[PDB]
Amino acid sequence: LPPAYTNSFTRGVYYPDKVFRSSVLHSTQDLFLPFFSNVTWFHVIFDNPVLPFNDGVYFASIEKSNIIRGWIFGTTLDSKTQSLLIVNNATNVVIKVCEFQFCNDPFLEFRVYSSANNCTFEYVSQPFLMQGNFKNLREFVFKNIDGYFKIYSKHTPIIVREPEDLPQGFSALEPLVDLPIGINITRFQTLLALHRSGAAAYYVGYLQPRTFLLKYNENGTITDAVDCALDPLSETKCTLKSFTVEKGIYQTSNFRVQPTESIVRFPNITNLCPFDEVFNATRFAS
Amino acid sequence: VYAWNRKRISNCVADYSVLYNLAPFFTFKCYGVSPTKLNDLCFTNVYADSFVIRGDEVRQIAPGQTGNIADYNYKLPDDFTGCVIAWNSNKLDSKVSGNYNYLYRLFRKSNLKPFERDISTEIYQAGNKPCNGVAGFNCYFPLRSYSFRPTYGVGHQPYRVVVLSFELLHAPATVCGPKKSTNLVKNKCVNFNFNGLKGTGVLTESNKKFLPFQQFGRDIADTTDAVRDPQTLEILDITPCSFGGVSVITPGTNTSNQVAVLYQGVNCTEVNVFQTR
Amino acid sequence: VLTQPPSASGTPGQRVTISCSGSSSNIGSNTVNWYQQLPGTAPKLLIYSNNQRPSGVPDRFSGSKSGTSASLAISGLQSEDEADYYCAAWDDSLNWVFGGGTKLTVLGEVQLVESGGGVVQPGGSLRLSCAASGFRFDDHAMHWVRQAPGKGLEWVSVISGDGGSTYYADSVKGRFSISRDDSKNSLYLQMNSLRTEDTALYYCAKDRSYGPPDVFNYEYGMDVWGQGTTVTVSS
Amino acid sequence: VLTQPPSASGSPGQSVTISCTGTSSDFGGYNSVSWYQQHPGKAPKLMIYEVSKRPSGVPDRFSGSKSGNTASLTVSGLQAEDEADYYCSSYAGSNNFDVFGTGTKVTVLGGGGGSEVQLVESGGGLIQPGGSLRLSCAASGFTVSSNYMSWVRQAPGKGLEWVSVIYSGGSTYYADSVKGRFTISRDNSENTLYLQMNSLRAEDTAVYYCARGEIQPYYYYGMDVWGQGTTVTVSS
Repeated sequence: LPPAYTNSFTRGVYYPDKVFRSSVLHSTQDLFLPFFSNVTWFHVIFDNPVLPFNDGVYFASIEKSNIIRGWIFGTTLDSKTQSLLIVNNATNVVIKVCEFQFCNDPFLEFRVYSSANNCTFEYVSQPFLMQGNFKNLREFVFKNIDGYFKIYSKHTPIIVREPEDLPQGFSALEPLVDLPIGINITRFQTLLALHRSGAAAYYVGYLQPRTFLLKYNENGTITDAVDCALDPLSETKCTLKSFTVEKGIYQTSNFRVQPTESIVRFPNITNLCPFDEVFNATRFAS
Repeated sequence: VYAWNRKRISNCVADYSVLYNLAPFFTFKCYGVSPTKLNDLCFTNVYADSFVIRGDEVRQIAPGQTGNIADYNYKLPDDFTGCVIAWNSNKLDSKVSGNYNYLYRLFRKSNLKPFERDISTEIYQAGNKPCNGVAGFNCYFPLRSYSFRPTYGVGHQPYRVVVLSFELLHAPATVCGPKKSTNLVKNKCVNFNFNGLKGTGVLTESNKKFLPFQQFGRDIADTTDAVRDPQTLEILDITPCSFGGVSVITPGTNTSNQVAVLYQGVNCTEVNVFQTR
Repeated sequence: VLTQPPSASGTPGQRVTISCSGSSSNIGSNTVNWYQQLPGTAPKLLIYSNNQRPSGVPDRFSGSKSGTSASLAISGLQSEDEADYYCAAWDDSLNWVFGGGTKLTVLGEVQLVESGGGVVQPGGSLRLSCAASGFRFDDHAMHWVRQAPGKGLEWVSVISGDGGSTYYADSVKGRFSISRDDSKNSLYLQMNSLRTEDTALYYCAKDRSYGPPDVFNYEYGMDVWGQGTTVTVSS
Repeated sequence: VLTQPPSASGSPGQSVTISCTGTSSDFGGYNSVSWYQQHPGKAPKLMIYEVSKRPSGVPDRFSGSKSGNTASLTVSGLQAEDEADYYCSSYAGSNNFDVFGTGTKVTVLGGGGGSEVQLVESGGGLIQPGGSLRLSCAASGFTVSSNYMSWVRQAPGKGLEWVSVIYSGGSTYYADSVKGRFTISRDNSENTLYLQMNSLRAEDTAVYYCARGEIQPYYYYGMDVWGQGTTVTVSS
């Protein structure tokens, strides 16, 4: 398939920590989704590529009832190393870090894998994680740190029946699972409930280390967020703790043109050694 | 002893003090650490390995030792940081009907790798002959059952021995131990250690609407103001302790010696008496 | 080494608390044993494994193992509780360290008798015998806990019910030989290199375990004592 | 230390019924009391291993029931001409040697294994006191590196006693008589298995016997084959 790309609007600003804040402006520095970026448009109308997990991705789902369910996060998807097969079965969620490689193909009955090896975690989460012209958007921010595989989630019942695209509006995500299992994850594999016996399309972004200024409501929730490296206006709104910049000129951070080439010129080569004459003779020594 | 469980247990509050009153154990030796300090050390996962041996074989379960069972059914290297908890089970595992259910694998080729389970049933082949399955003069059953009887004495009775192997790999620890708590004191400057957050202050009742996932809470400029109760949901308020500047009013050491003491930041109820701004 | 109050006090009606401090090498890895001995008569077991009590010991006694020290509690003491209290624990260095004694004074069926004492010539000595009457000697262990006149008690040697490995103290090692026989209930202990510092009673202590008290660190105790002979070499 | 009758000659073959008392227990765990017929000259031969199910041999010696606290081996009606010594094995506790008994003279009258696998020794003629002499029992039949073998010696007048026990691959337990001065070293895994004297203390003068099977934890092993011994004859 020729995967298309869409313009990712302001969406995917999760809570970095659990701290109550009311009517303040906190400038956080962590892995977030850059605003006005490019996100692939993989349509699930068959598709199951391998996605690189560098430092965190932004997964979305506009499924109807049970189209997009499950996650096949892993490093090599082999029997040597471990993997992750968090799926969404009937009103339950099974979370295991066992090293189940594969059976024939990531499709689904537990037809995703067929093997038996040693496991490390069997945290079966009982509470599941998942109107004619009323679809449902489900976004998931996957972020991995040295000792926690944090997963964010949020369910928003979108109303507009426009062509499939990211809607307009700020929507944070609430943490639900904090699995402390430590395992290197570098590959992302997706799967859908086939059930053979334009449907949906998932969006997968990429997180980048950037600075974001968060505005907290009086209740304790975030109303909106503004990036710091997106335009000459965002830097002014980040260098000053205020989203309403007055009329005037403000001095932002300094710029520095980094060099490109590097030359190392030394004095001319002269005053050779007589080693050429030493190693060339007839009678050398005794 | 030839097929022992390997239950990988984690994500629990392992209170080792409760094990001292569950069953009348007869052995509670721990090689790694002390049980008093064991309740304050986190671990990743504990490997529970249980088996049944005689009374004279309990001494063979040691971090490095030879014997008919120490190197043929279960071996422990010189790094076991768990315990050798065991107890006699001659109350329900001994009846007069023929105890041909257990075994100890009398026959073997060499010492097995420590912490290994070999579930095999092939006929023992003592070399110099291809034994495709026969029982005479060259190849016999490598398994032999015990002779546990109720009308016997201690030393040859079924003793259930269970070891708890500990390990700390490159993974965050799950099981730590039991944690206690104290009674809550309101409207009094005291110390608090709510989930690592240490400090002092007056724990009062607030009317803040915290989020269902938020636990801690700060202020405009880097100061904790209110946190969530680790117990049932309760919204409290953490205000600092009683502090203020002391100023002494003196009319001069030329007419009298009477002075006045002024405490700043107090409503005369937290230290004639007068209350000013 | 075990730290214990030499001579405490107390008043009737209320309760007292006898403590025994020890390092993590003996108490931290094993269980403390409390023994009660009336002045004049043979000692007897009071509290074993710090959790259970014998059938003869009533509910008037209790013990705890909070931390690396043991604590005794006697709710509602009386004149009958005026006896000596000794603390005992098996150290991980193959030894049995005993206490000193607590003078808790307040001013308001198988016989295990042994013999074989008597004054002898210094340097040498004789054998120490013991006997019983139908107590399943094969399924029980025996201890040698001697007591000097007026002084405390200390452990000498140990024999297991199986009759294999045996352990001695730090001072009686080498010059002592303990063994049993296939005959009726008996116990023979040979003494050598007499240094005249052996004026004690040499109680033929009866135990309940089978193996040596080194593998069984939660069941080891001591059953009813026995009337011992008074051996006084006196050089 | 066991209890066995010094001699037994009255009523030959009618009420002999020798046994071995001195147990005072239930024979520990597995009740396996063996009986060895120590005959002067050649090596002894196994007679019975359990209380019943006698092996392939003479059928007039059976019914070895454990009466009370001793195994009463019924020997009546066997024959009326025998000159040997019967020894019983018991006390199967963990790491307990000297399982044999004293010399029991069961001569009913008084006056009146070879080619199975192999039988070889070292022939220690005129052994110098000390040094290091090696004795081997190379067996071209049964494997000399997989089965559980042992070493038992006997001296003129005194009975047998366990001297050495060696398991499959990872046990080199020694008896209490040597207490450490004896070091067992296995030879090549496909040639033979020899022993080592290691500076004897004048008590190793007794003749040796390299048995292919254990004594107290004796297993069927198809057949019990022994080997003739050699005289040490120390000159200390």
